[PDB]
Amino acid sequence: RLWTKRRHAKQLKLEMANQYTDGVVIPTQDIIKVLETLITPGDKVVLEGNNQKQADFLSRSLAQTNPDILHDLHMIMPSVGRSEHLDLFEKGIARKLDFSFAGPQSLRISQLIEDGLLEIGAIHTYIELYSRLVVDLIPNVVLSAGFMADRQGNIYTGPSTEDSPALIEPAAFSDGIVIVQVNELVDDVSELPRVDIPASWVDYVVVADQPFYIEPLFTRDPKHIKPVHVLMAMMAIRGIYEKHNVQSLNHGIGFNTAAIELILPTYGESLGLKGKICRNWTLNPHPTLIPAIETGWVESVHCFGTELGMEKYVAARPDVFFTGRDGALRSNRMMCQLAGQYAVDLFIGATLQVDGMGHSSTVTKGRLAGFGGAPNMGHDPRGRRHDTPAWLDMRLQGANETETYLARGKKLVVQMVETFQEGGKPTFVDRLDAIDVAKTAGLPLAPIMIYGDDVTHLLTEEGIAYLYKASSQEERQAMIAAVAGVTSIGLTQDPKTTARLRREGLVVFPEDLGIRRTDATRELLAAKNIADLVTWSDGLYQPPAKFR
Amino acid sequence: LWTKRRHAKQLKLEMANQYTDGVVIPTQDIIKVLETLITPGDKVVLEGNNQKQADFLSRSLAQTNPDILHDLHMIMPSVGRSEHLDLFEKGIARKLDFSFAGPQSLRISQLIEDGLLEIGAIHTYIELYSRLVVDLIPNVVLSAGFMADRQGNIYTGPSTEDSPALIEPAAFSDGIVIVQVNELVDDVSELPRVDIPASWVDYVVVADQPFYIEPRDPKHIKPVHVLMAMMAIRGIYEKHNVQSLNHGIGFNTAAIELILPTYGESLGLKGKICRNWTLNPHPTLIPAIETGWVESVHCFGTELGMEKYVAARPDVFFTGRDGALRSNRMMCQLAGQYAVDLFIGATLQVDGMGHSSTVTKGRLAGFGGAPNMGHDPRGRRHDTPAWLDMRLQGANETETYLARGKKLVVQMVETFQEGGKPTFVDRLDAIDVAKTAGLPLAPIMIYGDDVTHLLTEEGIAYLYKASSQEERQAMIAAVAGVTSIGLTQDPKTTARLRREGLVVFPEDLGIRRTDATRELLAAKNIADLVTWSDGLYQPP
Repeated sequence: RLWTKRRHAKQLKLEMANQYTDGVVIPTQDIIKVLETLITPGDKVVLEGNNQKQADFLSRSLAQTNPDILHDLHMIMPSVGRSEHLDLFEKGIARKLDFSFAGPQSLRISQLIEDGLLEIGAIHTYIELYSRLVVDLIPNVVLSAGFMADRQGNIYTGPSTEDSPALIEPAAFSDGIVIVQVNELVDDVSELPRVDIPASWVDYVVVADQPFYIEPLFTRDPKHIKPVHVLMAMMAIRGIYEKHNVQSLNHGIGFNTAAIELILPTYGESLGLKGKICRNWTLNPHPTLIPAIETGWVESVHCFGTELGMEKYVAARPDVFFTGRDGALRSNRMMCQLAGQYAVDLFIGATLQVDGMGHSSTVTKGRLAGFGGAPNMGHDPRGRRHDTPAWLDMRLQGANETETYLARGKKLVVQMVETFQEGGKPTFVDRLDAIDVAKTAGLPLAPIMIYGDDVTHLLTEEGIAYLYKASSQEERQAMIAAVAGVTSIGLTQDPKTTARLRREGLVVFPEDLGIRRTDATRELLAAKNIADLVTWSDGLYQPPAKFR
Repeated sequence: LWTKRRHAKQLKLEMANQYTDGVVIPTQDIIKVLETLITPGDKVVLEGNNQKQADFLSRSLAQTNPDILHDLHMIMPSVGRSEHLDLFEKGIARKLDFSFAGPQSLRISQLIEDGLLEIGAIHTYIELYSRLVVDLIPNVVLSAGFMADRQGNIYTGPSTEDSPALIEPAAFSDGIVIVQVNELVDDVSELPRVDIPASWVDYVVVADQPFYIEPRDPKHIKPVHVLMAMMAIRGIYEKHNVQSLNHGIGFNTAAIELILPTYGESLGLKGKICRNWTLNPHPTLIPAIETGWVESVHCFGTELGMEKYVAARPDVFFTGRDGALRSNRMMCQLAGQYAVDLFIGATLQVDGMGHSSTVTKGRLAGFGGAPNMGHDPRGRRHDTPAWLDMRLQGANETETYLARGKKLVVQMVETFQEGGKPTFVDRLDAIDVAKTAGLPLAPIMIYGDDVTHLLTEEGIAYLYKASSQEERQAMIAAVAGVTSIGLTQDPKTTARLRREGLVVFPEDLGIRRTDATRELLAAKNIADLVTWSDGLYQPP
């Protein structure tokens, strides 16, 4: 009894809850009473809360429990998006929050902090948060979702496996309590397409009142891609991917990177680059990647999650994707994020604000955004030792042989951003909003998505600053200024300095890459709209209601 | 035209099935089955874990016909067994990507020189696992477990280690997964638990003998280890309020573990430092667990003789509902990078900039976990007190908010090795080894810019506070003894660094070298560890 306290405490709760269940199976109607039996005040409760898949029956039910029974819950959530997630704090059920992602436009978290109802632990990147689950955030309860369970608690999670294995294992092996909502219940393990979570990791399953919630978050409609996106995509391909021989990469989702994916088979083909760049991906199944897959550019994709409407296409492309012997995608957000850090040449994405040092954040005044995967994808991995050509291309040059052998490569981290945001606010600012948000919210650090010293390339509609080559912080600032347009930073640019930086190859304008702005048009896109993606997929892609 | 992998695999399963009972390969026919499932040029993952070896599969693979199996590309976390390198000598394998080398390091270099082994790269463990879904997608995985049922469900138990991270990439890309098991049972209910589900596994085989594992006797801890351990606890753990950590294995860190309950207790620090660990179940941690210092341990693997003690301490360790430890090397290394305050370890050589390696001339040693453990993780954003304590105050409030914390990375090394060779050198052996083996970088375990603390028997250099690269070098020289690096120190500079608190000798911390003896250890030998463990630890 000196060393079995966790085991004994869990056994008493299971014993009390079992009077309401049929073995592992909680009757759907009895979920609230069972939550009030299995959860204890002060518990660390992981709630999915995945970036895409939401255990929304469990989260809606948790928000209906009695706060005189369940209070001071410490929520651990990779992604905070559902309204009932924040209702937990308003209602006095939850008090503490550790998370990774939240929407950039919402004022709700900031307002709950100001009202004293929400206490932030810290904002994390995804796999950083998973890692704390075996150290100092060991979870007492995990609330997760899957497609199907048998009556032993074996779970099929399929294309939407996502975070679930990384969240469940820490609890399953520390006498935490694991509850999985499923869309369907079957009797025997042989009916499941496969077992993604073994029965011995699961304490209870419950059939959800309706299938688990999930939005199409990794689809960009080609019809909204503009010439400026195409121009920036051309410069990315010619001035970064080709220049450094990028074989493997992740794209942060947006119209800027969708244009890249959609002009590989046209502009990339015109440069003779098929099979020479962009072969291996860590990426969700972007519908905008379909033409690049169909024309043979894309050799492999490992996925953080699914994308709605892409499941049958993915199942019909098993040479490219990771699929089970049952046929369906197996995403794995922990494994994919790990590869995104250690195994790929390049990350490219966007941000809302960038200061004169290159520090980048999407937090703005009153809106405590979360990081998601961006910090893990957008840094130089200093534990990395294996060489690839792009990573070596970042290493110190001009040194003697000895010092060159002691220098190391760097991962490419590209900030690809227009000089002004949607709404007319400047991207480039003298001072990040994040600093004052840190003061207002009581955080010790400004919430920074990507630190300036981790950026190797700054790409705007004006050109590319090759920041990895800046010789001083003063030079770095002049190269940012050269591609910052008519923002406050851009208006400071010295024409003689900009000419010098272009002559030395530290800044490239479109003309320096052989690109005429009039060639950057929507006619370059392999697909102009969603219907075009369906055609490209041979009818396999089935657009969800958002894009129908 | 999009099912090529699926079709290729199916044809091989059909031929191999002529020799199997469903999933179960007969033990005597393993070689014929390997020659059927594996094809020349295949990328073959072979365990090969830091501890657990699928040595029946590796011995059998080394006995296959090189006219059938040649040009294999071996992907191996650890190259530990002699028959691993026999693969290259016999012309079965040609390319190698690996992380840890150990005693085969001398033979690795010899086979490179002979033209029989082509090195891809040396990796840290989780870096190698990450490539399995990008550019080293495996065609075959050869793994080991304790038990399988006749469906191919696997129990890996305390020795789970790398296996889930190795198997999943093949299981979901029409690779072929073969698992040797110590025992075969009929039904899944006869497994303690399922660690690897049957749909990830193509074949199992009962090994001819249990899978191979290899085993720090406290009797070999010296007074100088106790001295450095006292300085680590007083001058680093207490100073920075270290709550969570990893110890690189050695007598140096074993001394730390064993004087926490004595010296650390004398400092009043129980419960204030070293609560949460990413660590194997070191026998030398038993006293710190029994006396209440250790609140949690997550493990890369197990340790021999420690299974019954771990199962008897489920409040501390991660154990299944069946009762047994679940190690997870990928998960533990990830927490080692992102979730703990501190890493502390050693290397064989350190240069004047703090660059550190264990590669020496003619011995291509591996990295194992040390690069992943021994760097500042620049994707990390969450604060803890020790991580914040590394942040350099800015010129004002704004610049401090833009500054970031750092993970503590301690090099804990004696200035000379046993036998007389210096630890600190003007030039790492690793540079010429890179030239000899054809590597583009000197294989460096820990780069000097990642080091926050250099701890020697001469004291501690607080390198995280260094104002410049020149000051960093003077701080390294101050604690490098009479090595070539130490002889460069300017006495007026060393005196200033000590007065400013940037360098601390034992006297500056109030530690007398004559108090640093084996008498401070909580256990002096193996028998004491057994007693501390209430008889649960069973040494080999």
